Amino acid sequence: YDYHFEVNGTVVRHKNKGFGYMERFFELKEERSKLSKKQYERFNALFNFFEKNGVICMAKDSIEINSLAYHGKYDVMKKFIEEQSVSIEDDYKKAFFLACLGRWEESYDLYSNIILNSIDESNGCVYYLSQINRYRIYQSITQAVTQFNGLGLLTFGRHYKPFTDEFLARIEREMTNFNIDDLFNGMPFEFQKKYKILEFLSDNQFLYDDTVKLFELTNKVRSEMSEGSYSFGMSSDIVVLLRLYDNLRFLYENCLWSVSFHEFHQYIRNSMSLLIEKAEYERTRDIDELGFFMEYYDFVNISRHFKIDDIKNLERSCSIDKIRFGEQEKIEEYLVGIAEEITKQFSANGMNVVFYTQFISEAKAALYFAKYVKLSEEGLGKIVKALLFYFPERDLDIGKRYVWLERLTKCNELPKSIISIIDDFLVLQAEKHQNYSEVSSNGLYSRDYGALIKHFEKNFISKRLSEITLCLTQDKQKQIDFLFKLLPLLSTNAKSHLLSFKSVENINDLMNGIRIGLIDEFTPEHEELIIEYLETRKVNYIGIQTFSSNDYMSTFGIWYFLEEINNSKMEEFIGMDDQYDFFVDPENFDYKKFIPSWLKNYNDKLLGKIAGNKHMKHHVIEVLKERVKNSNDKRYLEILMNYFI
Amino acid sequence: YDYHFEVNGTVVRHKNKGFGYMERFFELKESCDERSKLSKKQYERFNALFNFFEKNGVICMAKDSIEINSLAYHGKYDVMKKFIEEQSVSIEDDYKKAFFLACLGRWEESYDLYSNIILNSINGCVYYLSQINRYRIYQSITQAVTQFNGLGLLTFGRHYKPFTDEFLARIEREMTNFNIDDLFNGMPFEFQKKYKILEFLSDNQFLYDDTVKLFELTNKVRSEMSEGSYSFGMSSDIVVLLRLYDNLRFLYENCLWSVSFHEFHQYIRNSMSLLIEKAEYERTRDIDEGFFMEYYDFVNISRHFKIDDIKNLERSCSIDKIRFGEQEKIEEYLVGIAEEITKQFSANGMNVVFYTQFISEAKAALYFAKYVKLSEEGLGKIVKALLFYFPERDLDIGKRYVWLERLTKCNELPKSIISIIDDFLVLQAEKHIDQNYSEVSSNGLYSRDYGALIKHFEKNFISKRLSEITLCLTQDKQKQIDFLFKLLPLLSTNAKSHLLSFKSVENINDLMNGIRIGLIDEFTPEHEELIIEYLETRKVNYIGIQTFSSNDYMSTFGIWYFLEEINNSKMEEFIGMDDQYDFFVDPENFDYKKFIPSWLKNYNDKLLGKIAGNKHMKHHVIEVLKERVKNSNDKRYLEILMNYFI
Amino acid sequence: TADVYFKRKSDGKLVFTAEAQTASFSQAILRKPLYILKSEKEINLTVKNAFFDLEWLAMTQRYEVEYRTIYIQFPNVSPSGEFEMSLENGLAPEIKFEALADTDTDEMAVVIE
Amino acid sequence: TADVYFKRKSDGKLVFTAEAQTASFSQAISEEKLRKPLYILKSEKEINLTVKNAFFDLEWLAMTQRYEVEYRIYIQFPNVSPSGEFEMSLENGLAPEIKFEALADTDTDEMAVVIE
Repeated sequence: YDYHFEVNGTVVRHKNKGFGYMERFFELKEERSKLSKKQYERFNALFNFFEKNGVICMAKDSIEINSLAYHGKYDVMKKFIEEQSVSIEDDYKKAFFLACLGRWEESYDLYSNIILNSIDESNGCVYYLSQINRYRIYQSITQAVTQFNGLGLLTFGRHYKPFTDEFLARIEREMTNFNIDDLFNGMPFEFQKKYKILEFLSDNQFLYDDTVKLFELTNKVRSEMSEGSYSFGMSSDIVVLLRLYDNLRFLYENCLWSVSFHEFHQYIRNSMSLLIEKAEYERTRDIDELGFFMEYYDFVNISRHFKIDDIKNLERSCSIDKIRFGEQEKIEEYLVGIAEEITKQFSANGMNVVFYTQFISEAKAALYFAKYVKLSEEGLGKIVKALLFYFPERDLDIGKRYVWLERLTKCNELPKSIISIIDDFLVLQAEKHQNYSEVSSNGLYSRDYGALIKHFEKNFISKRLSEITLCLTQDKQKQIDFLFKLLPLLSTNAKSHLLSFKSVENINDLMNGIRIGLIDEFTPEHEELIIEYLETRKVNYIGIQTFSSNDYMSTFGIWYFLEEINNSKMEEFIGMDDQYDFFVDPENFDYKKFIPSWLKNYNDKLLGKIAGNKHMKHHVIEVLKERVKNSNDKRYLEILMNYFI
Repeated sequence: YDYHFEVNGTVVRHKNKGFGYMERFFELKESCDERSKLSKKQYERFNALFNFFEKNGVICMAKDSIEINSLAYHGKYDVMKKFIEEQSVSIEDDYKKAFFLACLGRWEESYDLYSNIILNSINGCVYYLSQINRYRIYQSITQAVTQFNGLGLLTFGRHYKPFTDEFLARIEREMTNFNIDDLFNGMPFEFQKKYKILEFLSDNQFLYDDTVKLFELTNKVRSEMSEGSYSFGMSSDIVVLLRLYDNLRFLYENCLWSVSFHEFHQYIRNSMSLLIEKAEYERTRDIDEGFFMEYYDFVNISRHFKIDDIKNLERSCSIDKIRFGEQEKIEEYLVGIAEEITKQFSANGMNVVFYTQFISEAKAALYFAKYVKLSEEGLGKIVKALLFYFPERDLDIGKRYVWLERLTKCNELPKSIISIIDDFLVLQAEKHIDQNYSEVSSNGLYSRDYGALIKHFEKNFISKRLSEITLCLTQDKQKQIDFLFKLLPLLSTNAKSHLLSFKSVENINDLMNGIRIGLIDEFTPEHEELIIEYLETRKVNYIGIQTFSSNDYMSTFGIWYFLEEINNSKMEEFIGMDDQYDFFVDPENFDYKKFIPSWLKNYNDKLLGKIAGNKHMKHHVIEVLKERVKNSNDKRYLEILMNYFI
Repeated sequence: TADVYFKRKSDGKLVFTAEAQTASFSQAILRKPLYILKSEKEINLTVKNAFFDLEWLAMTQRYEVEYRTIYIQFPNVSPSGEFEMSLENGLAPEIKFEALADTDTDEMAVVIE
Repeated sequence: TADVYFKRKSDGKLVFTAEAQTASFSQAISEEKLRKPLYILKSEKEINLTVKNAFFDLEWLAMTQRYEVEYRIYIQFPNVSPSGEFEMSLENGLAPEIKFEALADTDTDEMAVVIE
């Protein structure tokens, strides 16, 4: 505590009462020849150490993380593991890499053997770090076994048992009654005297200091944002970024497995998303009378330490597409590497479960965040092929995978190669359709892929799907009504052949026909079908109620409101559910049941028609005003400004 | 770690592999038929066990309101003094008395008492807690000494030295070589084994665990707020509140001085202001297919919140829509604060050590009192303490007026409070005889604002004493003359004429004061001549550097021209000197790229309506407002946008 | 503070039962013809204190959710398998699942009163 | 990383020097109801300022045993009141941060002057 070293890299004399060695040392660095030869060599070593660690100068006057684990060089790590480790130092990062690729049994054995061979250690730092890493690997093994015996049954269905019971018993026996907190105290006193900076690694909660400092900095930044003050020196945001990079580099370059735990993930997630929020506030900051862009490392951090829901929250809070993305070549290389790894592992006998649990959360986040990065046609094609065919469906279902694909297509339009990949995916899905159902958590099934294809081509005709449809027969109804939702992609002959078995029996078939464009105006038959469905719905409605998310009734109400339905029999059904009376009889709706969330589902045409009613516009304008003044969605405000509905 | 106890008070089996003693204890407690089969000595011990478990919490097993009792928390600065005076029966009575001594400043006496308690402690936990509290008192003494040496001269204007140099040297000699982290290790093995729960108190940063838990809960709560998810069980907000109360009751009840440090203040401020933010978001919940402040919440906000923190909390969430319960207790607390300030500064200065520690809470409480309904007697006491006896350095004229007017919100100004305002104004006028003396306010509000408040709440109030002074006024004392000028509405008709005899509109500031009081209702040719002459002077002084001040006079002239109050077309010659003057003089050719959205905040209903109805500059302002509302979360730009659609 | 029952879709066996802890229903809006009221609705549910049934466990060594408070039924609930390890040992297992909607049914969740 | 020079208002004496860290000007309109007539353009202009590392002049310290601020463009606050709010921390305390609020005399009616 003689001096205080700050994240910027400047030392301040804080407690040194005697002669100031650092004050003289910095000037001495800036006539050095008068020092002894040994002293000169030692000063050279000290200068190298200080400049490599970022201690540049005194108070009065970017980051590069060198590690294969951080960059996800999953094949270079495998090659390094394969190579014979010449020294124990090279065998420490080798065990770290073994852990990083799953392989926790191999990593634990390697750490144990490193500890065994570290008897003649000159300093013993490797032995201490190996003890820390072996405890961390044992923790990871225990938690993974517990998950596999628990969630590992619901997820994956089966029981996996990645680690043999003998290995688990042996590691439990060795790690019994192992208090990690004492590990630094149970060390030679020479190590404790020299390596005092490594003491914080011992305790089982070593990020508490970093988390508390980040909490203080977050509070300061949020106070600055709320007050609207202007920071002049090194802003608390810059301090947060500097400490985040210091922690990341220290934990990754020193090959510490604690970098893969939920605590560090959450610390990085909070350190980021506070830089991002502050940057967004800086962008949208009004001028008074009196920037931040994401690099490759920021992309890697967001992909690794952010869950999909966390990225969703970050998108909701602040607009990330307005933050310029730098080093896009490196980001594209990282994304292509992730896609290549997923395709290589799952295309060939599958990926080992231990590594999958670690790597899928980062692969999903990387492909989610790939929306804001611009990818080349080759890289985009590799990413799309990995996402569609080979990405596990237990994680990315059809609906969510389509959302991923469309987000990728946002920045870069769909090329011909990507359209061919989507055509292959749709052909495979069709050949899947057997008593097989396409369940999607998102509500965006394969027909949306064909819709995207048509939207980006408007003349695309898939050869293979057309040939399949020509080979359709009435017996297989599943494939028939699967291709019915893909009608625009089929050829004219394929369309005609499919229409032979295609009949609008229920309202779902009518919905699909409307979506594919087969239906442009209601014939009396369609009107009768809709009215009969309403009859049955009302009959079954008439002592417990049932609320469903079908939303067919809302669609009927919207059709009546837009005049697309011109039969005055729907009023007989008024009262079954809301959002149908809202469009059928807006005047008599009694809007106390109105839900402000409805207006987000409507589009430009429907919302303009609603605004122009002038017999129901004032209640909805009141609702929108309340939502805009209360909530911070900013979509209600966009609606209000666009047409004051 | 055999069991998991959480905030609500339900135990959870966590790592118990042997017989479950806690489940059986709860079963025996809930079904007391068995409690007789227990051995008589075992039953007597079970009685104390049940008492201890029910006092702390632990109501039952997992599968099946806070009251902090301490004179320090309630600010019973008079009961604490009497308690200190009384002879202490036991050592614990001395430990609590030393904590109270530390609370009322008096860190020398508290340090001495803690040293004595350490000497006489031969349980073993009282010695441990006395060591910790003595270390904390030494830390506070050292920090206060450093602040007085460096900051004290600037803030107070005079060096204080509350602690004698001999005492400081003695405490430095004693506390050197005392490592706080090893204070627990160097304990009897029995103490270390039994009192493992006190271990966390030994370290110099014992709130890191609590702060990290609060950070995790805050992140979870923010995630729910942003996503809009619905939490069914014990919500993270309830967990945060429960842990905040646990820490507050454990530190205050055990008389631990660490409760007075910045770390704990920030922990409580973050624990609160996150319950408040979540509660405010709860009212704005989006319907798809409450939280109120008690006496304890008010006390916590008063103590641990800075005025800027309270301002930020008000900014983020409308805190006037939060129900304030226990308003009788809140008013009693506020009256106690006001009475303590009056007792301090009415006679013989104050206790500087106690002042530095208590003024922040006094200011926060009187600022937060805007949300509580105070009786006429209590309100009058609070107003008298705020105006007459509150330190000048802390609350200036403008800030003090803001405090008073905020108090006026919930409780309208009565005649009793009007009398206090009147004699405060009389005292201020009495102060306005020295030519050097001039009331300066950081806010920009002055005694004229007090007069305006008095007139607004009465509209017929006549101040006998200020009218008397005006009748006594002479040309010699010009400062009193122009002080009473701004208070003309309060003066009587005879006083009005007597003051106006010597009162002349010499400069633009005099004209502005005349307009504000009401002496000017339409610009006479002389006033126009003065305005144009001042504009000539400003333009001449303008004519290679540019300096822009905050006088705002040019903006006032531009607004007058825009509203047709001034109807002489010579102002266009000065266009280009400063903005907000061209905007109102010649809006069409203003080049609104220099327009500042913040300007729209200063305008009022009449000016905003005129700006909106201009129709030759309304579109640019509507654009400015739309981007301001979209980008920012101020919620006032939206109000301006939708009230007049400017 | 209700209870959630996780059951096998085909056999109907109750996979487990736990306590509902969080539920997010966020449905919002490139994607002249007839209005179809296209929407992208999502329902996520985080569960607390989940213990797998001994029978289904021993058997394992499509799903439905019944969340009973008034009465909620989620058919086709896919259990998300995000596993993270805390350096602090561990404390109860938290299960998250997303409501799935079949194309034919088009219904994701049902509310029973 | 600009420097703030503290001067005694009466003379040219330097009270202390520091580095400007945070400056907030939250100057907007006040309550409408509580305060046909000629417009006056009421305002509640407030200017707060924070200095990170302030060392008090040795001569001023010795002598001590109204203030002006010059923030270096150049800004000048003729009258500033330093808010002496002292809070102690368990972590032994080391950055002495000075917060001061700009004041406005009634006659001048100006708080800060910023000039190129």
